[PDB]
Amino acid sequence: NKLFVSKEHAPYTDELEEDVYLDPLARVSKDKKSGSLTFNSKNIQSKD
Amino acid sequence: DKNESATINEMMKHLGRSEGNPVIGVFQKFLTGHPKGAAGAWMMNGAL
Repeated sequence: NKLFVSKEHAPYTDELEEDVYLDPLARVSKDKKSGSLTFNSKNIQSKD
Repeated sequence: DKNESATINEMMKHLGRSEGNPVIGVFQKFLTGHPKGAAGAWMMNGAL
């Protein structure tokens, strides 16, 4: 009984929210620590 | 009014709006009050 699991958190922290909203190339990566998909500051406004 | 002020302010800051050139706010609902659905149609009429 778990096809539905609600998200506790956005993929961005509150600190990075605006930064993610304002970089159209910002994508999400697998957080090594947590295992869930999150936005890393490393990949926001990133030359790569 | 705080959320809106903050999001407009950050739109301008990100697109490098000139320091000392703030947008001038009009708050039409001071006069009309808030008609829910129609709220933005009145604001558009005013903008025009």
